[PDB]
Amino acid sequence: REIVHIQAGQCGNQIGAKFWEVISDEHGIDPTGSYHGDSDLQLERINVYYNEAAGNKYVPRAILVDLEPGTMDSVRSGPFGQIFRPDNFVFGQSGAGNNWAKGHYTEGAELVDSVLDVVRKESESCDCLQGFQLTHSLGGGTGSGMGTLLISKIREEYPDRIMNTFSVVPSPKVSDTVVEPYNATLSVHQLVENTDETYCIDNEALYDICFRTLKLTTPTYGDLNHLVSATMSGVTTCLRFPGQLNADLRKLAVNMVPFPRLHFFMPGFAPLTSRGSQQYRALTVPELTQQMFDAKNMMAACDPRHGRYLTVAAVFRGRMSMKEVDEQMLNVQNKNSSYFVEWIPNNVKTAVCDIPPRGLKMSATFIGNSTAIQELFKRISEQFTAMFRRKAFLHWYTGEGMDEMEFTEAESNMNDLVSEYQQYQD
Amino acid sequence: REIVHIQAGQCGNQIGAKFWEVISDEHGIDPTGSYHGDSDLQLERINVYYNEAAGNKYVPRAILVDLEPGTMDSVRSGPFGQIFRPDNFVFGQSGAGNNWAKGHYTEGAELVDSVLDVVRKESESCDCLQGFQLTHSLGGGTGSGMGTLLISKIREEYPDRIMNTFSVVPSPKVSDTVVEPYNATLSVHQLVENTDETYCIDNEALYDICFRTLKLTTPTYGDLNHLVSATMSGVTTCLRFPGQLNADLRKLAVNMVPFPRLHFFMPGFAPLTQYRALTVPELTQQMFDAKNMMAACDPRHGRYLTVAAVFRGRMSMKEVDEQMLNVQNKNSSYFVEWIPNNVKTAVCDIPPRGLKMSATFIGNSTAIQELFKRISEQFTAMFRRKAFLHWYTGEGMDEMEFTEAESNMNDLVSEYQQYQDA
Amino acid sequence: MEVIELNKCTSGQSFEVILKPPSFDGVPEFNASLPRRPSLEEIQKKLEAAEERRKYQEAELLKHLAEKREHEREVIQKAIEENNNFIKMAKEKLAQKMESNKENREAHLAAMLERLQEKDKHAEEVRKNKELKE
Amino acid sequence: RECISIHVGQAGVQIGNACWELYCLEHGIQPDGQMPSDGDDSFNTFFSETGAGKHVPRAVFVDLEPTVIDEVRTGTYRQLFHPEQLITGKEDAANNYARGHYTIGKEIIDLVLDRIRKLADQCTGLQGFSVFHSFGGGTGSGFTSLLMERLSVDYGKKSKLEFSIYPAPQVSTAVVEPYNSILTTHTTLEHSDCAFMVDNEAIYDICRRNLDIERPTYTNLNRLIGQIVSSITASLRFDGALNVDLTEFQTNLVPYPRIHFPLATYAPVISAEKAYHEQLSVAEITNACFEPANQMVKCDPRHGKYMACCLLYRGDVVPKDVNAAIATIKTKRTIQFVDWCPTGFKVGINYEPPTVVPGGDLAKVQRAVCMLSNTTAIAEAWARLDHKFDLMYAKRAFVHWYVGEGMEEGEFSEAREDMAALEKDYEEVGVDS
Amino acid sequence: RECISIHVGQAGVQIGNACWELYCLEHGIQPDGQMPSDSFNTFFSETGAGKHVPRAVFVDLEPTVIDEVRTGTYRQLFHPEQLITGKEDAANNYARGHYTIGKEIIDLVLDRIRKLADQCTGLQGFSVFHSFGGGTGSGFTSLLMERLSVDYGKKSKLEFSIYPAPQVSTAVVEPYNSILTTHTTLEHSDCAFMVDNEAIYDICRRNLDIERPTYTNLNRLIGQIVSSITASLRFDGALNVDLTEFQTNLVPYPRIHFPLATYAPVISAEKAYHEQLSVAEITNACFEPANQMVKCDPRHGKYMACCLLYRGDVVPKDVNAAIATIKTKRTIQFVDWCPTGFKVGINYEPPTVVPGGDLAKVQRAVCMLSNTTAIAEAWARLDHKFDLMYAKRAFVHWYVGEGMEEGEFSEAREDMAALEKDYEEVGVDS
Ligand SMILES: Nc1nc2c(ncn2[C@@H]2O[C@H](COP(=O)(O)OP(=O)(O)OP(=O)(O)O)[C@@H](O)[C@H]2O)c(=O)[nH]1
Ligand SMILES: Nc1nc2c(ncn2[C@@H]2O[C@H](COP(=O)(O)OP(=O)(O)OP(=O)(O)O)[C@@H](O)[C@H]2O)c(=O)[nH]1
Ligand SMILES: COc1cc([C@@H]2c3cc4c(cc3[C@H](O)[C@H]3COC(=O)C23)OCO4)cc(OC)c1OC
Ligand SMILES: COc1cc([C@@H]2c3cc4c(cc3[C@H](O)[C@H]3COC(=O)[C@H]23)OCO4)cc(OC)c1OC
Ligand SMILES: Nc1nc2c(ncn2[C@@H]2O[C@H](COP(=O)(O)OP(=O)(O)O)[C@@H](O)[C@H]2O)c(=O)[nH]1
Ligand SMILES: Nc1nc2c(ncn2[C@@H]2O[C@H](COP(=O)(O)OP(=O)(O)O)[C@@H](O)[C@H]2O)c(=O)[nH]1
Ligand SMILES: [Mg+2]
Repeated sequence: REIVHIQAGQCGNQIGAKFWEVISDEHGIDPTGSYHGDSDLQLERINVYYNEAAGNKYVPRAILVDLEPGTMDSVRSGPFGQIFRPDNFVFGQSGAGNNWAKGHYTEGAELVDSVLDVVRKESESCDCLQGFQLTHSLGGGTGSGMGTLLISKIREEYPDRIMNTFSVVPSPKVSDTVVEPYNATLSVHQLVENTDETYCIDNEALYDICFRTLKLTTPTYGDLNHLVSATMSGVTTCLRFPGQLNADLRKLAVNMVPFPRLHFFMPGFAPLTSRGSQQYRALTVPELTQQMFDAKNMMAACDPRHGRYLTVAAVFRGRMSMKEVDEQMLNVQNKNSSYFVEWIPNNVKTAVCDIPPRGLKMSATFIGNSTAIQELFKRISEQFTAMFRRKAFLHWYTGEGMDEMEFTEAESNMNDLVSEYQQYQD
Repeated sequence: REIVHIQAGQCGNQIGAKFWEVISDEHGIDPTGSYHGDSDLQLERINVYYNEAAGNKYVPRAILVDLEPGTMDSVRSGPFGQIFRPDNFVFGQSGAGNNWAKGHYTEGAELVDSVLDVVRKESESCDCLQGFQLTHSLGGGTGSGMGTLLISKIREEYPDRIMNTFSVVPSPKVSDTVVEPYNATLSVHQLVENTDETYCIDNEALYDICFRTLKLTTPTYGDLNHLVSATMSGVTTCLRFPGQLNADLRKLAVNMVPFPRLHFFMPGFAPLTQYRALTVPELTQQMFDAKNMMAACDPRHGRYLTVAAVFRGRMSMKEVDEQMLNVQNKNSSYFVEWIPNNVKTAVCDIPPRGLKMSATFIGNSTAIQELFKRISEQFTAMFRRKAFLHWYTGEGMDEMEFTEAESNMNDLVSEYQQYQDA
Repeated sequence: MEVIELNKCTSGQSFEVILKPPSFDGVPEFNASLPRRPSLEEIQKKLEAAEERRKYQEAELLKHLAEKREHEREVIQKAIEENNNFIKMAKEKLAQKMESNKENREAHLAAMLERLQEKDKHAEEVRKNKELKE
Repeated sequence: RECISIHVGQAGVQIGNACWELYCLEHGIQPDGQMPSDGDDSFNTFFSETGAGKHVPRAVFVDLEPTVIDEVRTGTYRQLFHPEQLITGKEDAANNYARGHYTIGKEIIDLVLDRIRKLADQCTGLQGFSVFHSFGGGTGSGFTSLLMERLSVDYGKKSKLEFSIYPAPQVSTAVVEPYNSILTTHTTLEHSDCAFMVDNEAIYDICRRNLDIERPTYTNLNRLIGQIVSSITASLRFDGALNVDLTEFQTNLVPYPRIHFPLATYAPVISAEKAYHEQLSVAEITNACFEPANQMVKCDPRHGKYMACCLLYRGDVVPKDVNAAIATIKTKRTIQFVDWCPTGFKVGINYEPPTVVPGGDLAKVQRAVCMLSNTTAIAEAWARLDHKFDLMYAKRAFVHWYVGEGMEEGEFSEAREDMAALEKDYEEVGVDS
Repeated sequence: RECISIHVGQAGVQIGNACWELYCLEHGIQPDGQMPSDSFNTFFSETGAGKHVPRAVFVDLEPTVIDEVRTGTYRQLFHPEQLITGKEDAANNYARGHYTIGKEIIDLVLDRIRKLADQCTGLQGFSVFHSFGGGTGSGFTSLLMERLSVDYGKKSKLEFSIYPAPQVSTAVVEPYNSILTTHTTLEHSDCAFMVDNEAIYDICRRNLDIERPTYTNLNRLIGQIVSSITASLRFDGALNVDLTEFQTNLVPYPRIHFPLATYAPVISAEKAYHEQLSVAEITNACFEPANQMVKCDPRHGKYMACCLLYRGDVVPKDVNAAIATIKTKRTIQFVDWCPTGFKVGINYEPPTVVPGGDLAKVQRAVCMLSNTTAIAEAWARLDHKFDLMYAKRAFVHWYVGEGMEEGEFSEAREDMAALEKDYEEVGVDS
């Protein structure tokens, strides 16, 4: 098939931008220009991620959405700014948000159509559609509330085609607001119901990796982001690249999720961090795997251990041998055989690809549907359950025009999800 | 009288071709041509086997039948190819068969009439008809199933006239298919009920003679057939040849069979496969041998009902009549006393193949049962847990139809076995 | 000894040496029978009732055979009947399983589409609840 | 007066063919034409003098295939009959009485029965028919009986004489032979006035001791029967007492209704090569007359009694000898004359010397004899036959081939059961009180 | 007479592509043109006045695979018409093929194939190659097969199925997919050739000695088997061959029985000069648990029909002496009621292997097709997988989602239950 991409909400935006510019120079694209890497591969599938307009140029099938100017003009002036087509930007003008309510109801619906329509003109343009990947922030409004609407309006116009997100679930540590739970728990309700798959990048791991295991004292929003970026490269790999599989996202659903309740994957990466070393290269492949299936190395605040694995997909990248890899992978599912659902016979498949990411001559990455993920939900609920208790900051949405019962009804959707994951440790 | 001949089913065909060309050059016929043997005899009775068309030429009264081209065009291109009349070939196109069912029901009736009719135009052509001799394979479809139908349609249009066959009953050694029993036992039922006489050439003796007593290590279908061919020459001899008797096939029924149940003759040949010195004692001895019969069977384990034997060459009924007798004494035991003269013997002055001295043997012996009991034994054990059967169930047959043919056979056995009495 | 001369002719002569006479007063009666079969042209009609048996056997075993004959015609027929008769079944239970498919997904669809439609007569009927607090 | 030969049946035919041959040789008949040689008839006994050259027999040949009959229409003698006296049935030999007497016979019986009247239509007062046929064997086992049935219906008085050929294990044809004789001879016996059995195993056997051939050819046998047959008849083709006219044939030979089959014995059979040793004692020819080995039906009348006796001589022979030779026959004899039948010895010298066929086997005989005796012992042969039959029928042997052509099994039990009567009839005459 | 190859399904396609390759090499076909150097007509139709072209159909529901056929040589060897590409949505569930996405293309395919048997004076049947598990060849295959039977009642059909092997396999859902297809499918196939990768792969270890097995690698090996399998009816068809006798000769019972396959001397180049393999050994090694085709062993199960297809310089006098000696050093195991099958098919024609290749010049090779109870063992290992997933609706709702009744599942697996008993049931009688 072939996919298009929605990138909404200040975070979701930087995430996608720092994404776009990492993958773009994997395939050898200049700020506008075309190819500049006399290595051949790259382009077979450049397909899936780039509609290509006049002359050379390559232009990503990407749509930019926000409810305040600023954060787009940070991509426009900056990185690979000159890449995205101009009528593909959808600036909101408007009040920011930073309350779901704003972006899902008031200033939300305000835009919807303007965006909903440019999305149509790009997906109707594309040859046979796959689905959409949207990148957004699960806490705080524009893209927690907008994006969750967006989907609940995509799905509906596109019920055949499938639904993907990278959601950044917020922390108490380098988060901004003490409304976050409200926003996450409101989106997270929406999420569960209309994505066929979602990746959770929890900022908590994202911080924890940055300082607790990467020397870095004051974690930038950048020296932090480059993480998620690099993860996202290595998660999409297969649908971007060679001959082996190619992965219809569909294929990556009905292979990753046993259960309708879209079960969100924690990702995990291989070797990591900023610039100032650990390009040792000597990341032997035992050494790669070991570091990949690690608690202190997952993309969500979660240590598999306290949760068995449902199904798992891991892809390697570089110049090595499935000779060692297929061998190595197996000594994991034994020296770990216990936590790994036996009732799903082959729950772990493994791919190789000859073209490295970033620096790295050897680099893998990991997609993981594990009951372990519940840990993370139970936590947002924990802050929420304790806040909405004596109805704390709430009167802040009551006002943008929501119902009291709507929180509980989203709360005990969550509080179910938990109690289903926990149920599948059977 | 005068006879016509049906040669149906890839085996039945080679058998009849290798026949036709052996007998034809006994009478001195060229691929088309006429006579080329300044010896006189030959032609009196050339009659009985050859209707003769324009100019010289001689053409056999023969009809060729198959449900797939191939095997005729193996005669057409080949031996005495140019002999047979073209609108006498009846190619099937069609699926092969290799299930009786195919050749007796589906692709079978498909052709019937086309053949049945050419047979009519040849028998209505002939002066006073004798009957028909059909050569066919009792195991595997086209001619186990076709031929069996054919007769069960001949008989019916020709109830006066009489019914002959050379049936090749198949083995487990140099047979082809694990269905054989089924086909045989199906035909064998049919056989019993509408032939007035049948000869059994069991491939098992045919093999056993070829290797067990004839040096030959990998038995061809050819270096194998020439056996049956030769036998068939020497079995028809009398109705083809001189003055002595001449044998109305009729005459050869009501002399060979005491019992309606058509009792099939095992044949036996003389020398096989050129010392000449085949003294005649030496001939008889080798002829009335276990290791020399045309059906897997060793008379011993069966008495003889009635037996007919013809000698061929320049020798003397002076020694032969004398020799035959010293058999029916050094063997007197096994030889029904309740049929006074059960053994007659003929001489004829013109040798077959190579051979200056050569005889052959026609044998109605309760011994033959041995062979039927065997097909039954493979069958009885197969149709048991209804093995490959669902293969005919499909072409549209009945379960009970097998049992009803099985316990026809298994009767036949138990009648032959019954006539070891006095 | 005496002879007894019986005729004399152009080309022969006969007699009798009767040698000793018999031991006689006449005697026997050995199938010299008092009812003994003078026979009769009427028994051509004995030649017939034998040939009405042949005409029989022929006509009732050409009957025990057009009998066989016309079962055949019905086996090859119950096979055009076997086949024809299973096309018409697994040919039709094919498309029957295919209305059960376009129909069932017609549901799990426009009933998935159903949820995401009063999620919407709620966005807009509690934005006309924007007119509430303010 | 006159006399029609009927030869139904392949054997009959050839036999006919080969005694008609001898008829000619004897009367002076070049195949085609006249006796043209340098009272009013005498040879007319058998023949009618047609055209104004031709001599032609009073003959009929019937067989149900051509084959045999044709050969008559091929080789000289082919001129000697009318094509009309030569009925060929082109259809289906047979090999069972059932065939002839019923199935295939029905067909031709009319055309035959016809011609033969057509033949006795010339004839100022016919006498009867001598009818020659094979005992066993399809159409002359079978058809012979059918012929004979009708014959008796059409010629009530006029008497009938069968020359039967009783079949011999070695020089025979088919398994079913017994069934066939026994079958015919049952039906046949009530319609024939006297009947000449001829057993091959006796002729063949003679052609061994006498003609010294390891060989016996069909033809061989025939000329020999041919000869006897000459001597048998010919009393009535030459006219000279000792029986001429058929009625003298029962009168002098059968004392009882039951067809009795006289025993035959030709005199000096002797090969050429040896033909110049001759002069055979008018006594020896007689002595060798009473010779088990020199018989005609394999048996012996040392075992049985005699109930009528009959010498037919032929050659330079004045009775004064015969008589002296009878005398000496009786005292060196187990003579055995039964009880109640003074002593038959009708003697028929016949002057006319007995020409034999010129290629031949036998030669110039200046005196020969014939001896027709009815003796109980002729039964022995009936027994040998029955027993064969008996033992086949005991298992329906081939039965169903006749039942098939359309007979009742009951013809069988009821036929063999007639031999049962005859075999008792025979032994019954034996040595009385 | 004639014979249409149908390759549905990505596996089937590549397999096809790589035994059609072997076909050519064997018959003398330069990709484009003629053998310029009937009988071979068994499969092909001699079109134009130059080019030889197969009786072939390829179907898959994405391009990708099929395109590679229209790229590299052999790209000249088909019509673009025999090459159906469905551009749309691969799948990975039977529910996909057999119902959702299949519905779309079934017509256009069902078409072309008749169009193809429209040339053909009396077709014989189709051999259909497809993957056991895996979207469109699990799914569509079954759909194809339904329809086929409706349109060619008599004409018999032969599946070549690839039974999927935990290590060199694709998706979790594979069990569901085979068990699904093989239920529907089994009513409509007249005999079916299972091929299990874990046996091929496993052969390419002991025999080809590659730590590697490449997809292509496996293919050329199956390709070979398939050559020997067929080719009774391509080469020796100088006249009278006709299925119904590969048939008649192998399955004793309605239930589609999947014969067991076993190629003879597989042996690498580098090692190609050691040759002269005992006409006895190729036979002895034929009866070799390790040298099989479907991972299992007939030491455990009984035999109910047996069949040797030789290929090379071979007079029977040997084969026979080599059977004899196979009899006495054997747990031979011939079941009860089927006197000893041993249809022997020597084929004179030596077995050309691919020139780059892996295997080399073989002067004599064998094949051995046997229907044995033991072939069940593999049906068990499959079922059990399924059994244990379904025990928790595992992925069910993805099929239910595209529009199936759950009851197709219980009612499918419950057919295997039947077959699995059927199988064991034949075993050692009274
Ligand atoms: N003595 C003698 N017997 C013969 C002759 N020809 C045949 N026979 C015998 O007659 C018996 C059978 O009679 P056939 O004349 O052969 O048969 P048929 O029924 O009269 O005529 P067909 O229909 O030709 O069979 C056999 O026992 C033969 O031995 C012959 O020329 N001389
Ligand atoms: N032996 C063999 N197996 C293959 C090959 N290609 C795929 N497979 C197997 O086939 C099974 C799945 O079938 P696929 O052909 O891959 O999928 P499909 O439904 O037919 O086609 P897609 O729509 O492309 O998914 C897996 O177990 C694979 O191991 C091949 O070339 N050789
Ligand atoms: C695009 O993303 C990917 C998707 C897949 C999934 C996947 C996922 C599985 C799985 C199998 C498979 C299957 O082999 C693939 C075929 O197509 C895919 O998308 C697959 O077993 C357990 O989980 C496999 C991937 O490689 C590990 C992958 O790499 C990023
Ligand atoms: C055409 O085939 C033949 C047929 C006959 C049979 C045959 C068969 C007999 C038998 C006799 C006779 C009889 O003399 C024959 C007259 O016509 C025949 O067909 C006969 O006693 C026991 O079995 C006899 C034959 O010669 C032995 C013969 O030769 C092949
Ligand atoms: N890791 C990642 N998370 C971010 C980033 N910016 C904000 N967030 C997180 O997302 C939450 C708010 O998302 P944001 O994009 O600022 O809100 P919005 O743009 O108005 O939708 C905060 O709790 C942050 O922890 C970003 O730079 N990267
Ligand atoms: N001896 C003889 N038997 C043959 C020949 N060909 C086949 N058979 C036997 O007959 C059986 C099959 O007959 P076949 O002619 O092949 O079948 P059909 O032609 O379709 O009727 C096999 O078991 C063979 O053993 C032949 O050449 N000669
Ligand atoms: Mg697929």
